Amino acid sequence: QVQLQESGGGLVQPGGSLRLSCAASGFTFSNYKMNWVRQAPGKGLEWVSDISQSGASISYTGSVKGRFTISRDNAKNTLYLQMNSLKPEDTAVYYCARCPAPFTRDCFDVTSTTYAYRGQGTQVTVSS
Amino acid sequence: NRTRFPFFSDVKGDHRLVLAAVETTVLVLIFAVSLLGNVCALVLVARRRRRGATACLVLNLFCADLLFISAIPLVLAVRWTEAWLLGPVACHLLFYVMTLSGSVTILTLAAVSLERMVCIVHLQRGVRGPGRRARAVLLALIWGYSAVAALPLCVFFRVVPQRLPGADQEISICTLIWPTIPGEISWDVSFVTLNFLVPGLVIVISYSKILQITKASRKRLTVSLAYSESHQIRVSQQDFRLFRTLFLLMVSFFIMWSPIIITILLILIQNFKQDLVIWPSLFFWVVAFTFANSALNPILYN
Amino acid sequence: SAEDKAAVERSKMIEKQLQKDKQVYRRTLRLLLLGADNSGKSTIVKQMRIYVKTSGIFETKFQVDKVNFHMFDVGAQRDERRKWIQCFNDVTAIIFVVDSSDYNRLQEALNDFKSIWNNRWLRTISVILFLNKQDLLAEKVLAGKSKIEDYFPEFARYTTPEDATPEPGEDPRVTRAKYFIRKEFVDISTASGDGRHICYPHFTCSVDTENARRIFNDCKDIILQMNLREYNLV
Amino acid sequence: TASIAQARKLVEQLKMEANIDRIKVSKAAADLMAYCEAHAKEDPLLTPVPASENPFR
Amino acid sequence: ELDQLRQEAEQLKNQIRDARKACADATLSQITNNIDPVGRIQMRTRRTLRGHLAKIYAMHWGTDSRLLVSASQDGKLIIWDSYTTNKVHAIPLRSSWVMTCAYAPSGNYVACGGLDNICSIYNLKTREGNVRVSRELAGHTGYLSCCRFLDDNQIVTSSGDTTCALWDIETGQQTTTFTGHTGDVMSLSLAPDTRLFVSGACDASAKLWDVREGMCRQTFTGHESDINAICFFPNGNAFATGSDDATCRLFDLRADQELMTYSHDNIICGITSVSFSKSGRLLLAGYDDFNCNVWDALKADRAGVLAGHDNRVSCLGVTDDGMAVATGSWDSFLKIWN
Ligand SMILES: CC/C=C\C/C=C\C/C=C/C/C=C/C/C=C\C/C=C\CCC(=O)O
Repeated sequence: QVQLQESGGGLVQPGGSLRLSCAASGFTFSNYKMNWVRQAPGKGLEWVSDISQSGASISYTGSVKGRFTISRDNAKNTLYLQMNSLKPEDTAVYYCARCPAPFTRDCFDVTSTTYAYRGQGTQVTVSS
Repeated sequence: NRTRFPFFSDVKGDHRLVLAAVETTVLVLIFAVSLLGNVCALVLVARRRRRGATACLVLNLFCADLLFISAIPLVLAVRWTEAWLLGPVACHLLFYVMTLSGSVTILTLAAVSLERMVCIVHLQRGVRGPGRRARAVLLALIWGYSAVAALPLCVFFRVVPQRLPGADQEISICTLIWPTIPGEISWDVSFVTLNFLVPGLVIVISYSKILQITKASRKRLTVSLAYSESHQIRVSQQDFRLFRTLFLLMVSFFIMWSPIIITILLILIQNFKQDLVIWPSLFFWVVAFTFANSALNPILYN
Repeated sequence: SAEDKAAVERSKMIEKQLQKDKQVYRRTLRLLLLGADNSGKSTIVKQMRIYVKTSGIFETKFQVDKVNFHMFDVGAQRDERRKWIQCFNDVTAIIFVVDSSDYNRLQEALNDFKSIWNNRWLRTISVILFLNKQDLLAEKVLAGKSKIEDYFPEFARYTTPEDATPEPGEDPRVTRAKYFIRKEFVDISTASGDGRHICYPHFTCSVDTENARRIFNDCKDIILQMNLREYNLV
Repeated sequence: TASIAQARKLVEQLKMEANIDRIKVSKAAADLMAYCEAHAKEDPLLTPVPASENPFR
Repeated sequence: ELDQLRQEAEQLKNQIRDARKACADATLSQITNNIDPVGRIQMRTRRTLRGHLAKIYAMHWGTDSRLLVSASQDGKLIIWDSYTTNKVHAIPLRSSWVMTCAYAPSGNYVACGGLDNICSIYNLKTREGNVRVSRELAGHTGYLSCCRFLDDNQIVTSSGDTTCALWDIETGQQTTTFTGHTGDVMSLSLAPDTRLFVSGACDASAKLWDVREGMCRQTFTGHESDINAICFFPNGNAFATGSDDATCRLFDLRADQELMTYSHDNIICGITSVSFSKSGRLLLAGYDDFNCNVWDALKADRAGVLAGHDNRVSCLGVTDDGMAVATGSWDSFLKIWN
């Protein structure tokens, strides 16, 4: 049973900081490439960042570079995101996503049509 | 009355067995490597189920190589004995087989090259390549012309008694006796020109044209598609392997089939003006060198 | 006997017909068209075309200088595309259409291009890239209300190359933006690796006439490279 | 209420699938071994046939 | 409320898990550890069938064990005699993206489908002797993945729109629709008595369906990626699944849980097709590394290899008398092993 459980989230004032974490179960964690996606009020699913099989390659989107950081922990099967200098445009719901097949280097996973290997999400609010 | 040139026939004394051993080692190595390479090449190219015309043209090349390479043991036996004891059947068949195989090899290389260039041109133009009928016609023309123009070397070789310099014993020699000299000169010039120069010219033209097209299509990207300066240096990175191979395939032709041709012309001068001096050892070494094509080709074209 | 010979005769007739159809199959060029909602692949179809509900796929046919092209466009499917794409691994080329004037969905297109370039069953297939709607991009850049470096900060320090060959009379700002946007795709086309397939980028508008000729030339180059790798010259 | 509809459907499906009869693994293993042993000599890929009984050879 | 429903679902899943845990008093491997191995199993090609121009996506044997049907992405469907390698029929299609085949148990009809979302039915025995389209079944909204006849008048289909359907041919409209999956449905298999069937559906789950009344009875999990193939054990009380994570598994319908796993450390590629043997002692699977493996179904050991293809193996089948095995791949050739 492929299960992905997110934790973190909450409300902060602008300029604050947060740490999100995801715990995985039901597969061999170290064989897969991992992603972070998010959805905003009135928007669709957008891609935030991704990390590779071991952590040697990392990638971000143009609007978060210098503020967000991603990391793995393969002994505990956990994925982490550190969020600094939060702006009001970051209020959303965040999901953790897994690639379809192992040992590959392509992805097909922002689909609204109920992608199967994804968690329920967590709420991040940046307002004052 | 002039002494006639002894093809393959020379007499040595004290050092006979050592030179025999060296020549035998060279010829055995040539025979072994040629047989192995050509049989592996036939096994590989026969296996394919999705094929082209080049497949069977290359098959023709390999079969010509194998027919060529089968004349080693007779010449080896003649070199051991120093005397033409094999008989008239050999003295009419050996040189005919050799010349037939050589001419077929050269013409097949030319036809393969022209096919490659024209097929590039037509597959650009959105049509089909060669059909079976034209291919059968081409193979029939190759083997018919080869078997016709190589004719005099079958009925103009004779076994005659000849004088060995420095001895009073006469030995049988397999040699060439022309009925008249002008016909000899005409055949020699024709067979030199229509089996060496025309295929060489065709090969050079074809491979040069392919190089020109490839370079133009490479520059088109950086002129109109407008990549960059540092992007095309990341996409090519391999073009050298092309610009080398074509070049190689158009120079080895002139290094392997040129030394024999020169030899032939010298003989005519010997048969015209006695002032030239040549040796049968030269002839045997030139032939043992031209026997390297049947081991070189299975590598370049595969 | 009296039956087996009839069976042999029937099989011979079938073989005759198959040998007739092989010639037509091996002489036409097949193309796959991909795009998105805001792109204009429909107007590309509607321009080069004249030259059952719940249907899964549409086809169009055209012919340039006596060569025949079949172009396929997917119709009624779902979002997930990782299963029915595998059956397009034998086509001559993939025509990928992008809307170049929106700045908000260019990263999504870049991710699509990355996924198509690096797939296992699509590694030998070349892409022809159409960056559509030039006039909207030129107007938006001349407006001066939306900044590209709100989405791509590297545009802050980019400067147009000293060896470039621009169009006759274009405002340099438009040239700088165009060159940057094309660079974004050719990077993922050179950093990918390998080196067997190639990408051919063009800039096209909403009213144009020359796209069939461009497809013709690019397919010629693809075929020549294939013929250069089929005759063991590499 | 589409999400609530999906949740209600899932809950009803779980309640329906929660009440069935289950036997232990040993019985299933025994049945599999017995079936495989009873038909062992009728398998032409495990006990190849003579050339006179083979139509593809 | 949403939260209460989620909590209740979690509690129900916990109860199901514990109930299944109470039943695992042993394992298949501790019991069958005194059976002699089958030994080395060796096979060779008796026939090679040529004539398709492109990839091959499907095949299916007739019930007499002599004739078979195959489909290619050229746009053709060929019916072969396999004792002599003669061609009996060659039918051209209206759409060339075909992905499935089936052969009626009476011998009178064939069916096909693909990316046009339509299921086409061809009559082979007409008064003139011509094959012409008898029916076109329409109503799905995604490509057709598989289809299997029940009799001359009923058929069952699975599509990439997450449903399955039961069709009545003469009238032309569905009679029952089976819903519950979340992703595409990839493979489909019928029971010997044709009262039940199983489906494997690209979300790492398999389901058991009741044809007449129309509900999902049981749901099986245990894989970690998509499921590509499925079939029934000859007994009728078990089935085998092959995934994209390089593993095959064996499931039982009366214990209601996983029973066996077949994988190896050198194998890191997916599985395309799966089938059983007449007695059920061998399991055959085709891979993306171009060859097939033959496994011992009661001890999980590799006992043979079939290796003659030069591209991805895409289909696999065994006759109803147990004499031959057919394989087809993306290189356009079909081979018959014995
Ligand atoms: C077409 C290429 C030319 C020759 C064939 C190439 C290699 C085969 C060589 C075989 C060895 C002997 C060949 C011919 C033998 C004798 C010819 C020598 C002289 C006759 C002509 C003359 O005396 O002017």
